[PDB]
Amino acid sequence: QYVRIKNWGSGEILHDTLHHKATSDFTCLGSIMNPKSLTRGPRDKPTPLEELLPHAIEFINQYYGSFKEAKIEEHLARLEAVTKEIETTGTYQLTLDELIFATKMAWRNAPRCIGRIQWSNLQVFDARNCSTAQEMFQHICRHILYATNNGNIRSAITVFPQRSDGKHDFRLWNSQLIRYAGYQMPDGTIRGDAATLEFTQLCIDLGWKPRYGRFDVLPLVLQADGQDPEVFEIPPDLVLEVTMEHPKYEWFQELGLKWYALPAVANMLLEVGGLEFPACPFNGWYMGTEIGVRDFCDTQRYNILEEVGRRMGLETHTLASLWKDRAVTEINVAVLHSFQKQNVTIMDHHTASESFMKHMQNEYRARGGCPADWIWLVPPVSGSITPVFHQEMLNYVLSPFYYYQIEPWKTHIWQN
Amino acid sequence: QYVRIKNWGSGEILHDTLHHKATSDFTCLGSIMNPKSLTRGPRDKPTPLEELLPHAIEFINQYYGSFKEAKIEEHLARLEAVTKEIETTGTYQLTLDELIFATKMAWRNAPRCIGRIQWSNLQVFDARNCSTAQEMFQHICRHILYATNNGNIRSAITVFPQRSDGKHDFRLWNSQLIRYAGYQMPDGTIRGDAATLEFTQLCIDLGWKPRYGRFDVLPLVLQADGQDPEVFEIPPDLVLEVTMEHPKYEWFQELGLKWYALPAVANMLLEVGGLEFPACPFNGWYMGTEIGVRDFCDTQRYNILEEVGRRMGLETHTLASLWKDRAVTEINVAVLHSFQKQNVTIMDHHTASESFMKHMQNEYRARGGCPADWIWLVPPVSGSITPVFHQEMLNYVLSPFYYYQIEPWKTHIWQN
Ligand code: HEM
Ligand code: HEM
Ligand SMILES: CCOC(=O)N1CCC(Nc2cc(C)ccn2)CC1
Ligand SMILES: CCOC(=O)N1CCC(Nc2cc(C)ccn2)CC1
Ligand SMILES: C[C@H](O)[C@H](O)[C@H]1CNc2nc(N)[nH]c(=O)c2N1
Ligand SMILES: C[C@H](O)[C@H](O)[C@H]1CNc2nc(N)[nH]c(=O)c2N1
Ligand SMILES: [Zn+2]
Repeated sequence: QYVRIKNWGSGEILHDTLHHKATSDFTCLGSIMNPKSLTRGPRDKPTPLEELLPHAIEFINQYYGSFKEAKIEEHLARLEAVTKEIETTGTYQLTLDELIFATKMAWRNAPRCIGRIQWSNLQVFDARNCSTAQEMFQHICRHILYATNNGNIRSAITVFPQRSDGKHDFRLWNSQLIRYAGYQMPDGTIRGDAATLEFTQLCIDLGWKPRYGRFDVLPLVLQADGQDPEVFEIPPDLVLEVTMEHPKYEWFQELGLKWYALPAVANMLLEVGGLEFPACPFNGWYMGTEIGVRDFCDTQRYNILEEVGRRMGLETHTLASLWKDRAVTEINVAVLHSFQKQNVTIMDHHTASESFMKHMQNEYRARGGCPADWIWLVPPVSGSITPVFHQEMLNYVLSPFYYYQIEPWKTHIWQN
Repeated sequence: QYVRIKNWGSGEILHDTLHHKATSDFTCLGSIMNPKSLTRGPRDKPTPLEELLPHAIEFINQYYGSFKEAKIEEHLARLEAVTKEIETTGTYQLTLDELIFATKMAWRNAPRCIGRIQWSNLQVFDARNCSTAQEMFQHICRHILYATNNGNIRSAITVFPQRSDGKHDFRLWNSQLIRYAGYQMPDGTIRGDAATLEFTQLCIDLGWKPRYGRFDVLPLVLQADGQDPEVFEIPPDLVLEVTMEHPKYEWFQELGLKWYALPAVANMLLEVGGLEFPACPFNGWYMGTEIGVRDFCDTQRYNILEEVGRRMGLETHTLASLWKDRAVTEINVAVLHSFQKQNVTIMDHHTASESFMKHMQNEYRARGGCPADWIWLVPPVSGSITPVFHQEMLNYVLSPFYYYQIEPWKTHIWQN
């Protein structure tokens, strides 16, 4: 009937019934980063009608089933219209309102997202009429400008044309809209973001000119209508960055660190009512730890931990001194302080965690559940200090949903 | 053939084949604290021979199969001897060496234990001849004394009589050998460990005299041969405690905090070759965060976070200031500093994490796998700063294994 869920801090009990609406096979492989169950791969043929129609009906029912006061007539009319469109065209087009509803629901259904309390606040850019890479670039620039909003970050998503036969997919090869390059220097050292070494080389191979800087914004690698990807530099005027300063340590700015203000996932696929949108970049605003802990402290990223430790005069040669804990916290403080001082939206991980708890509470009350991946929801630092750490959660895949995809360079058939 | 596992920090890839030897049904319910798959409940009848014999053979094969130079003759002889013992008695007795091997393997197979690099270093106390509660108490006192070793903590396990028909189970009702009481005071405030309020009341109901202190060591509630549980106060001379001091903040000792040196799990069940040992308390040494973060900072425990924040002069009314991160770290420092100064064994979470990574590496090389529960292995603070956070892991149940049990007070049939 339902799965019992407990919060080991408050003792509160919740009953999950929403998981019954979960889809296909899932994964215990809970700590796997990219499992097949969260990935929706490529196709070389259209979606079978016997599969598409049932999913379409289900979605249309969910949509009309979300209104406070039902519109029975339109409901049946839409069901009929969709069926006919599927029989006569082999697929169907969502109405703008249906699409907007789908993007918000997919967000609402993202298990790894801690900011879902904001799920109903999302700007949707309809680019389903897009046809060329140049046009893709223009839509993306518009999105970046709208979302950045001079520091007052706004959540948005741009929806490109849905997959047809799988041979004309629109795809952004970048993992994020804004990301820094990584270079293997002559002296053997790595400059910039070490995690983007390969993609940076790809951009260079495609004609992009390397600048060999520590923070060079990568170009957009856009694939339109299944054609070979084209490279487009992002106009620097559209990239807002925050220079890192510490409220007490004057020497922190000496590190010469900075980061972009816009966190945007560029390579996921939106699944809705049987349809698949391979290109749908979206953004929210940053949670401090993403930059302060992952970008700056991951060893395979900018890895500034030891340097900050020395500057603080800590015993960086004695793990037990907990110098790493002291350093990472001052870095997190620098990040929050800098974004705040420069009037750029950002939320600390404690506030975000409490924010998600309220949302989870609202969700179980509203629809009896909230798909959640504990492993991704607990912040990278101060785990049990946040309420989410003590909350049991159920992870499942609903629909609409945002899926991972197989890296395009691994499946793309080049024209030349 | 094998499951691919990746470390997102080093990029290293591992192949898991050991999971094939996993047992019954498991649980995505990865973040559930006490799932049925990790629990081995009570019985009212002996283990069916058709089930017991196969498990017994399997274990005996594993045992003789662990020697560098095989002893084929003894192997077959033991297999024969066990079968005959099962046919003639309905069960069988493990040899001392088999038991020792079983306890270490169960530890080796504990997915939620970060200290498994020490798996082969374990003292085993054979109390399978035990018959009364008083004798249980004596064995437990011997264990506590041996393990504490004046501060130089030694890992040990005491094995009581195996389950026969399920009506004569030996059980320690306590969750841990050493734990502090919790009291609901007249003015409505809670004194001591809030998480033990119920168990404390149980002890009081059984005759134990409450002292109403902040750190009153709870008595042992021992069930022998299926009889009603008897209460035994632990001789104070056997309980080593560490008074909490901070290396810089003189005011920290003013908090009047202390904690016990011995971390001992008292209520789990050891499963081996078809046999079940409902009473087998074991101990290792503490990892700093258990006390510094969970005991002292969990809101439903001693909850000292805010008080420490004020004393540090932090902005405890502004979450974004990250005052909680600063406070918890100084508390962790106090814990490590105090244990060290008082010459009591303890390991910080960074060293422990690296320790486990080395172990995991050894395990995949030695037997192609290492059952691991990421959710329990990543420390409660500084998650991604530790290497374990970036390591994909596979969680499965092997045999021998340490299982949870249904709380005894929920299934016990009182004589009076
Ligand atoms: C409003 C502010 C928002 C905040 C603060 C927030 C925060 C986060 C954080 C911290 C992560 C973890 C990223 C990582 O560790 O790589 C995440 C993941 C995710 N977010 Fe949100 N989010 C917000 C808005 C959005 C929006 C607008 C959408 C979609 C419409 C969304 C969709 C997702 C998805 C699908 C993931 C998983 C990404 C992956 O698996 O790599 N988020 N979010
Ligand atoms: C040598 C030092 C050891 C260290 C530092 C270590 C550390 C830990 C830690 C930190 C936990 C988490 C406890 C919690 O969060 O409640 C744990 C759990 C566990 N440990 Fe170890 N351990 C050690 C020795 C042992 C020994 C000797 C055994 C058994 C023979 C063992 C069996 C387990 C088991 C079964 C669990 C899971 C307990 C549960 O699920 O509640 N450990 N250990
Ligand atoms: C390692 C580079 O990481 C990133 O560029 N990002 C980190 C991962 C991802 N974060 C996000 C995404 C969203 C949509 C909202 C808040 N935070 C996008 C930005
Ligand atoms: C909340 C009370 O917690 C405890 O008494 N403990 C915390 C949980 C458990 N920790 C352990 C157990 C072992 C065997 C080794 C190291 N650490 C036993 C001690
Ligand atoms: C192996 C493990 O799945 C990996 O390190 C995880 C842990 N939790 C995470 N949580 C978030 N939010 N983002 C991440 O990239 C990761 N990576
Ligand atoms: C809900 C969740 O399972 C619970 O809070 C967990 C998280 N990780 C843990 N990890 C350890 N080591 N010990 C714990 O008690 C817990 N509790
Ligand atoms: Zn699972």
